[PDB]
Amino acid sequence: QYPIINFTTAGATVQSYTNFIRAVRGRLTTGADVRHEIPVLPNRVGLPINQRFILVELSNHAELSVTLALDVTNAYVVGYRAGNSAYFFHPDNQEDAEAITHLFTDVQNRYTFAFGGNYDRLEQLAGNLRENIELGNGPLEEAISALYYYSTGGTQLPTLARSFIICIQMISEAARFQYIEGEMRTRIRYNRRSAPDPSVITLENSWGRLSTAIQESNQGAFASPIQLQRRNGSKFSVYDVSILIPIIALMVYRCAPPP
Repeated sequence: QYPIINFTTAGATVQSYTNFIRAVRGRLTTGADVRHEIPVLPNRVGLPINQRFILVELSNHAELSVTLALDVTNAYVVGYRAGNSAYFFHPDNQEDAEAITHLFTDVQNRYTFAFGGNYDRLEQLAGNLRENIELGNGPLEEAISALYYYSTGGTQLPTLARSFIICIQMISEAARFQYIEGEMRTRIRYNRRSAPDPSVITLENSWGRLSTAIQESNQGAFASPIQLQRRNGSKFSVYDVSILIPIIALMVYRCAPPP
């Protein structure tokens, strides 16, 4: 039985959301590997299956619940349970395929989607880009109802897909980036929904390369700058880990730390 973190969108506040994201980060990171002050997720090679996943149970105002499964090695949502069913994104390799058989083993109906959980795929299934999909407490409340009603046949795949896109950003991307967590906190604080601005999208698209650049840096200095975007869409270059310390909360393992 993997660790479970609970969050309800009903009556959510900045504080309850922050506590939630902080608990998710705390279960993702064994805290073993920090580099330039940024924790790195556990290396997949050698991590025991019994420690591979965490469970995120989400409940809403309609009193419905779904439970997402996150891979601790990269904070990826690999599937979810609703009622007496579990559903998984198509696995990226036999290793991962094997790992997931350990999830939601007590459910009656397990389906593995033929599609993976990548954004491009979800955006196609949803018929919309991330920049056109609103994020916030309302959208997350509705996403939970949509995931739940899929198990009963009342949710179409476009809606299911748009609902994954909302969950993945408000949970996994916010766990990865304090900056995205901050954008979601602001939405909650003013009870507003709005699509993510370019700064959020470009960070999301740059997690792996930021992770590598930091882990391969020379004393924190990048050999090659990485271009990110401001909230207004203009570009700016990152040359050093220092300005990312307040931005990125977790990195994926890309290389062993040097002696």
